[PDB]
Amino acid sequence: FLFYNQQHKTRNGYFINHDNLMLASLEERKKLIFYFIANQVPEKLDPVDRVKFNEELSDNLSTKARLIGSLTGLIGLVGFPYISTRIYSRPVLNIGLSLLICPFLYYVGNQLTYSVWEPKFIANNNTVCELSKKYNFTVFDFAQAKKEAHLKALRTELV
Amino acid sequence: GSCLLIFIQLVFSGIVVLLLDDMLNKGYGLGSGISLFIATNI
Amino acid sequence: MIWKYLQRTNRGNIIQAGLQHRKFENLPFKQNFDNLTKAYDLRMWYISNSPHEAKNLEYVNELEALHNELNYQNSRQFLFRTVSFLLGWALFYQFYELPKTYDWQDTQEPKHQVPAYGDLEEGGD
Amino acid sequence: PLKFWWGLNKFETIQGIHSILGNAADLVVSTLSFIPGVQGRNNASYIENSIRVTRFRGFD
Amino acid sequence: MAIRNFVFKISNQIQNLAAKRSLAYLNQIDSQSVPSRATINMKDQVTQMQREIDNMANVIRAQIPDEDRAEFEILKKYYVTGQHDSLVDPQDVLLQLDRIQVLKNLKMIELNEEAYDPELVRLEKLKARVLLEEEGALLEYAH
Amino acid sequence: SLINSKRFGKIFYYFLKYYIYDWVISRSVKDLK
Amino acid sequence: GFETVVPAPPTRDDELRMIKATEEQFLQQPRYKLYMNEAHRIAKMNHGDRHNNIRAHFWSNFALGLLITGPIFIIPFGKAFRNLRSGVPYYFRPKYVFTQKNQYNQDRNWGAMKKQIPLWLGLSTAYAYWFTDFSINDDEWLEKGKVIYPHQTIKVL
Amino acid sequence: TYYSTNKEALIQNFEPLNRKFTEEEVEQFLRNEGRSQEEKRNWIYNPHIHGSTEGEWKADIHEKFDSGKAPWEREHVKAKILETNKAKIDAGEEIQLKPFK
Amino acid sequence: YEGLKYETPKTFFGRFLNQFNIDAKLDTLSKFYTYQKTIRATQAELQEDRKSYLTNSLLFTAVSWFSIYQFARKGAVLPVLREYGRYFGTHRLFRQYLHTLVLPLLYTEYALNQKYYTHMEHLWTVHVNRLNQKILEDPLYTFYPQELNVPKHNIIVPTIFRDTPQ
Amino acid sequence: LFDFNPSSIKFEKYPFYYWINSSQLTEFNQYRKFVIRDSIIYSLNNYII
Amino acid sequence: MDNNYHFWGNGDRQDVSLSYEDYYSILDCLLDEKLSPQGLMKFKNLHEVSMYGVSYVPLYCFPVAYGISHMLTGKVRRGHSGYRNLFSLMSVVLPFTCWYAYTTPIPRRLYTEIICSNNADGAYVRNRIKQQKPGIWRKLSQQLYNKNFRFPELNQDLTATEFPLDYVAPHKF
Repeated sequence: FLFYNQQHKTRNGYFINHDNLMLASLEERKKLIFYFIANQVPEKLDPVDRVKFNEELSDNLSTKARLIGSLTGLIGLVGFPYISTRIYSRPVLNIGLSLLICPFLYYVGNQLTYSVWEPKFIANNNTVCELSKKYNFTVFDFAQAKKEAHLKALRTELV
Repeated sequence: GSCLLIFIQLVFSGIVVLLLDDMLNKGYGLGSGISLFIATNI
Repeated sequence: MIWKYLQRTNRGNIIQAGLQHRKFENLPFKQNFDNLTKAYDLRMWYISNSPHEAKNLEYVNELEALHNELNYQNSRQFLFRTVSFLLGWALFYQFYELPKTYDWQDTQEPKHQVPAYGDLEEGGD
Repeated sequence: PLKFWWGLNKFETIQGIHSILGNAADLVVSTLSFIPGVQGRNNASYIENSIRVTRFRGFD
Repeated sequence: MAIRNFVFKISNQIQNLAAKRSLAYLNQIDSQSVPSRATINMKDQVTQMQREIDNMANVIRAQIPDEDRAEFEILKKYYVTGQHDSLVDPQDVLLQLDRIQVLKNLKMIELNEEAYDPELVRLEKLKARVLLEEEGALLEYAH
Repeated sequence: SLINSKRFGKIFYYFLKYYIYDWVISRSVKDLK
Repeated sequence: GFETVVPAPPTRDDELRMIKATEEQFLQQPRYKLYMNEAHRIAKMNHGDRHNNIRAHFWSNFALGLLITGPIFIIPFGKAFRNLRSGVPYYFRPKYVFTQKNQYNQDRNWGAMKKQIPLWLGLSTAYAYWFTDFSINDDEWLEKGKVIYPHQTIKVL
Repeated sequence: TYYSTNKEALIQNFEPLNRKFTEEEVEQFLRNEGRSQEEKRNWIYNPHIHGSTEGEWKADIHEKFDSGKAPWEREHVKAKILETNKAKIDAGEEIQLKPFK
Repeated sequence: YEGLKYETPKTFFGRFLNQFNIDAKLDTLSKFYTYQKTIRATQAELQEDRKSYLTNSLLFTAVSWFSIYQFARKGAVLPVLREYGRYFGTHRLFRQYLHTLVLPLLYTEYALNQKYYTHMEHLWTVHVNRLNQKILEDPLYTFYPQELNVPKHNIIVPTIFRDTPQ
Repeated sequence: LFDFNPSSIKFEKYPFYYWINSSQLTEFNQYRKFVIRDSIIYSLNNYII
Repeated sequence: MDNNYHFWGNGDRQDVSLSYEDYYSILDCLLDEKLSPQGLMKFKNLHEVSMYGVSYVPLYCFPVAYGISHMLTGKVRRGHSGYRNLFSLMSVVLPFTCWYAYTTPIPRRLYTEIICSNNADGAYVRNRIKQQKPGIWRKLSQQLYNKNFRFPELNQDLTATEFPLDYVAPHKF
C-alpha cells in the first residue's frame, strides 16, 4: 500500500522461506540459505566476503536492475514536451506526467530483470557456490537470519 | 489473527508475534489518522 | 439492486412454455422414432389442455396407434442394442486375458484338510 | 513518493503481468542461448523454478 | 464418392444454417417474425445509445457556465468523431482549446479588474499570444 | 537466410538491440558500462 | 521417550490442595452437559466443545449453501422442465395414480420440485462439507485422548 | 506512550546476531528435543553411551538443561565464537553472543 | 573403467542416432554379464519380439503383395500414389509393392527401438556406473551354469548328545 | 484419461522371471520360511542357465 | 481450494495414486510386526478411509451405470415398467463401471506417506511391494519416478550399480 515501502519484499531473495529449503538438495539448500543471509543480513559474513558478494551481486542483479530501469524510464521520455502548444505551455503538467510514467517504467523494468536473472544468479554463480561452501550455513542460521531481516525491515519502517 | 499467522509464517513464535503485531497495528492506525488529518486540511 | 435479479422471478418460470417451433420445421422424410415421438407428444399435450372433445377423441385414437408404432420402433432398438451388447461382452471376454493369478489361500485349510485333532474328535481321555 | 508501484505488487493482475514478462524474456534468452556468455534457462534445476514461482508467494 | 457426398450434405446443411443466421430478418419464414424483430430491436438499442450520449451533453450544456459552453462543445466533438479521424490533429485541437481559454481570460479581464497597468499588460500579452496583428515588439516597447 | 539478416537489423529499432545487449550482458563486462 | 522425575507421595497439605482443586473443577460443569464422572470426562467435554463449535459452522455454511444454491443451480435446472426434448411443452406422465392436474402448471411445477428439492439439499450439503473446516477436532495420531484430571487444570494456593 | 517506549527500546537495543551459530550451539539446539516442559526430565546415566563419570556427566547435564544457561553463555563456546569470527572482530565489529528477543 | 562418464543423449537428433546402437550395447552386455537374469530376460524378450514383429511384417507384406497382384490382374489398382512417379517414372504398382514391403519393416524397427531404448539405456548406465566404480565382480542376480556352481555338502554329522550338567 | 499413465509392458518370455528371491535389493524382510523358496528359485534359475 | 487439506484421507492431484485393488493387494503382502507404531497408525487411518471409500464407490458409479443401462434398452423411459430390463442390465453394467472405478488410481495423502516416507517404514513397504508384487511395483515405480521421487527401490534408478529387476518402460529422461 501507499503507507509503507514494499520494494524490498520481492527483491534480493527476501521471499525465500522454509518452503524453498524443504524441497531443495543439500547443496541447493546451502546456496539458498547463503543467498538469503548475504542479501538480507550481511553482518553474518566477514567484511571481505561481504565486499565480494556485493561486487558479484551488483554487476549481475543490483546495478543491472538499476540500469534496466533507467533505460525503461528513458523509453517513456520520447517527447518531454508531451502536452505543449505555442499559446500555452504545461511545465507542471509535463513534470507530473514524467513523475507518473518514468517511475512506473523503472519499476516494471527492475522487477523484470529481477524476475529473469535472480534465479540464474542463485543457481549458476561460482562466487555464491564458493562462499556457501566456505560458510556452510544451517537451518538454524536461516531461521535466525529470517527473524533478523524481518526485525530490520520493521526498524526501517519505524525510523 | 491473520497477521499472527503471517508473522508465524516468517520465523517467529506466537508470543513474539503479538509484541510485533501490536506495533504494526499502532503504526498503521497512526498513518490513517495522518491521512485523515490531511484530508480535512485539503 | 439485489432484489432485481434475486427476488424478481423470471417470466419463463411462471407462464406455461410455448411450442418450440424450431423442432417441427425441418423434419426428416421418415416415420422414425423422433417423428413418432413428436407426434405422440403433440397429441398428448393437446388432449391434456384442450376443452374440445371431438379433437380430443380423434387424438386419443391416433395416440393409441402411435403407441403401437413406437413400441415397434423400441423393439427394433432393444434388439439391435442388446444383441450388440451381448456380442461385445462375449468378444471382450474372448480377447481379454483373464487374470488367473489370484491367491488360493481360501481353498486351503490345513487344520481341516488334515484334521489336527485326529483321534481326539471322538471322546477320548 | 516515487516508489509506490512497488507496493502495487499485491494485486494478482500485476503479478500475472510480471510473470508474463519474465517468461517472455526467458524465452528470448533461451532462443539467444547460442551466443556465448549467456547462461540461458534450465528447467531441470529446482532453484530456478522455486525462485520463479515463489517470488510473490506470501506477499503482504 | 460416398464420403464426398456425405461431406457435401454436411456442407449444404451448414451453409443453409449460416444463411439463415445472417438473413433471417429479411423473410417471414420463421413463425411470428421473431428474428427480424430482434435485429430491429438491436437498431433501436443502438439508436437509443447514441441519443443517450447526445442527451447527456444537453444536460451538461445547461449546467456549465455560459462562458464554458464552446469549450465543452469542442471536447464533445472530439469525443464523438474527432478521435476516430486520423486526419484531425489533437495538437491543433489542444491549440484551439488554449486559444479559447486565452479569450475567456481576456473576457475575465473585462469584469472590472480595476488594475491600471496590469490591464494594458495582460491585454498586450493576450493579443500577442494568440498571434494577432499586434506585434510582440509593440508590447516590448510598451513595457 | 538473406531475408532474415535484413529484417533482423533493419525492421527492429536500434534501441532494442542496445536494450537486448545491455539487459543480457552483465554490468562488469559490458562495453559501454 | 524419556521419563520425568516422580515426586514423593503428597503430604496432607498437598492432598487437601488436590481435593480443593478437584471440587472447584467439579463446580464448573454446566448442569445441561450430561457427562458422567470418569477419567476421560474432561477430555470428552473438551472434545464435545470442539465438536459443537464445528457443528455451528457447518450449519451456518449449510444455510449459506442453500442461498448460494438457490438462484445459481436449482432455478436454472428448473429451466429444463419447460419443454420436452421433442419441443412440446411439459405434460403429465402418470405412473400409477392418474392425478387431476387441474391447476395451471401443477404437473410441471410438481415435477420440477420433485427433482429440485433433493438437488437443492444435496448441493447445500456438498457446499457445507466442502467449505466448513473440521481442523480443530481432527487428530490424525489420536493424541488428544489422553486423560486430563481436574486437579491438573486448576492451581490452588 | 507504550508505542513510543517500545519503538525506542527496539531501536536502541536491537542488533543482528553478527555471527554464525557454532557447532556446539547447533548440537544443543538439536538436543533441545530432550528438554521437557512443565515437568523436569529424569536424567539417567549410562556409561556406555554417555562416557565420562556419573558425577561429571550429571554436572554437565545440569549446566546444559536444568540450569537454563544458554549455549552462548559457556566459556568454551564463547572462546570458539571469539576465535572462529576473529575476522569480524578485526576492523572494529563486536560480536553479539545472545540473539535478540 | 578409467573414469569416463556415460551421458544419455538429450537432443532429439542424438536420441535418433543413438537408437541404432541398442542391439550393439546388448551384445556387449551379453559378453560382460552372460548369466545375469535381467540381461538374459532382455535378450530373450528382444529375440522373441523381433521374431514376432518380423513374422507379422512379412505376413502383412505377403498379403499386400497378393492383394495388389490379384486385383491388378483385373485392372483394379488402388489409387494410393501418383501414376507414373515424378523423377524416375516408376509406376504406381511398383511403388505400392516397394512401400508395402519397406514401410512395415521401418515401422517394426521403430517399434522395437521404442520398446527397448530406455531399458537398454538403463542397462548401459548401470554397466558404466559399475565400471567407473571399478566393480568387475559379477552382479547380484547371476546364476552360473552347472560347471561353475559349488556342490552342496551332503554329509552333515550332528554333534554328540551329552547331558546338560545344569 | 488426460495425464501420464504407467505402462503395463513386462517381460513375458523368460521363465520364473518374477519369482524374485531375497537380496540386498529386497532387504530380507520377507516371510521367514520363504528361504526354501529362495533355494527353489535359485535352482530353477540354474536349470534355464 | 478446499478447507480440509489437512485431512489424511484427502489429497491433491500430484499425490501418490493407488487404486483400491492395488491397495488391497499391497495390504496382502505386509506384516504388522515389521512396522513402527507410527506406520501402523498410518495404515489404520488408511483402513478406515478406504472402508468408507469402497462402500461408497458403487454409489458414485450408479448414475453412469443407470444411463448406460437406459441407453441399452432404447430411447423409451418406461419408469416402473421397464424396471426388470433396466435392473438386469444394471446388474451387468454397474459391475463394469465399478471395475473401471476400482482399477482407477486415486491420490491420497496417506498413499503418499505410506509409500514415499523416508524412514524405515517407507523402505520396508517399498521393498515388500518390490519383491512380492512385481507388477504393482512396476506401475508404482513409474508413477513415483514421474513425480520426482528418487528412491533406490525404483526401477528407473540411474545411480544404481545393480541392474533393474523388471522391464523399464520408456520415459522422458
